[PDB]
Amino acid sequence: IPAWASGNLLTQAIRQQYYKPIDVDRMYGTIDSPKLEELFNKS
Amino acid sequence: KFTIDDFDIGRPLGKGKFGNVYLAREKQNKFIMALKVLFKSQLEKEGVEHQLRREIEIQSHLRHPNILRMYNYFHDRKRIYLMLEFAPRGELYKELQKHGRFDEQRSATFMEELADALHYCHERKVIHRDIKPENLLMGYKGELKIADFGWSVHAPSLRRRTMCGTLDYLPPEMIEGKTHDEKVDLWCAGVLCYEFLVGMPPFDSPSHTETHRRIVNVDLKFPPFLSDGSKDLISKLLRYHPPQRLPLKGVMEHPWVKANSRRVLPPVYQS
Ligand SMILES: Cc1cc(Nc2cc(N3CCN(C)CC3)nc(Sc3ccc(NC(=O)C4CC4)cc3)n2)[nH]n1
Repeated sequence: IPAWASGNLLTQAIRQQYYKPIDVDRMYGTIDSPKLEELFNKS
Repeated sequence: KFTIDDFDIGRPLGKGKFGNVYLAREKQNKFIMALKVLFKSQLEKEGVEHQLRREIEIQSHLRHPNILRMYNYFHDRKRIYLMLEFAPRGELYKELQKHGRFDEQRSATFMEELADALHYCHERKVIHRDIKPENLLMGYKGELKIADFGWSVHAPSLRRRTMCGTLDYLPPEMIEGKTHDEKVDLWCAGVLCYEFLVGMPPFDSPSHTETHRRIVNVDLKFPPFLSDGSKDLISKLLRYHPPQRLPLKGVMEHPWVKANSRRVLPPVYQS
């Protein structure tokens, strides 16, 4: 397990994320997604 | 579009029937999330492709503080990846098992959060149909997150016929082979409140036919330690007739909920 994913390094990052939430709608929700039809087809 | 190389994989969070969930960090924003990984061949062999497509369609279009967020999804040659909100406090069912039962404050808070999330769904004609502790996760401050939408349906006009959910949580109308509607979630909320406060579901029995019998008779037997307020709410949700069940707004407004809930809304972005 990498350092960031355990103990208080994780706790710290998680706390920061709760109190300083990023714009997930813009950061992730705007980025293209595969068509649900294509999910079992070529990648 | 995203790729698996865009993420630092931290550790497995849980095993699944179709693939594992991992704690992951998106590299460019150093943002911590969960990655559910599904195998394309296994899904095809089991014939659950349209089933998974339906779950993704529903969950990916829901945005509520008490519904586990699906940020996006991607695929490669062998795998489908779901980018999910990380719920730092984990499985609600593990916490219930650990404590045996929740106190009134804990339970009332969960009920307000559940009712708010379910109201959001019903506003959009989504019926959940499998509310139980095992399908709920907990956020950084212990906030309920509806996590699993496996029995969920978008039902804009037609009443439903599918028997689904979990034995102890089944509403009378499902057992009796009637059509059902969104009011099934009201019933399950009442069973959930009971299980929170007591630590066992209300119609617990050694056999499936005895459980069925208790449900359709609404054979509710309240333990003596329950407050009048909690019994009032449970009683108002566990009504045989769906139209008589306390509406979700009614749950949020119930005096026992108002008096006991310590619900906190998470911080929002943040212009
Ligand atoms: C998906 C997800 C899960 C989480 N959070 C967690 C957190 C967790 N923890 C391990 C135990 N400590 C005490 C708390 C953190 N253990 C699991 S184990 C687990 C695995 C999968 C699911 N849920 C699903 O797969 C949902 C999408 C259908 C829930 C819990 N999941 N955030 N997001």
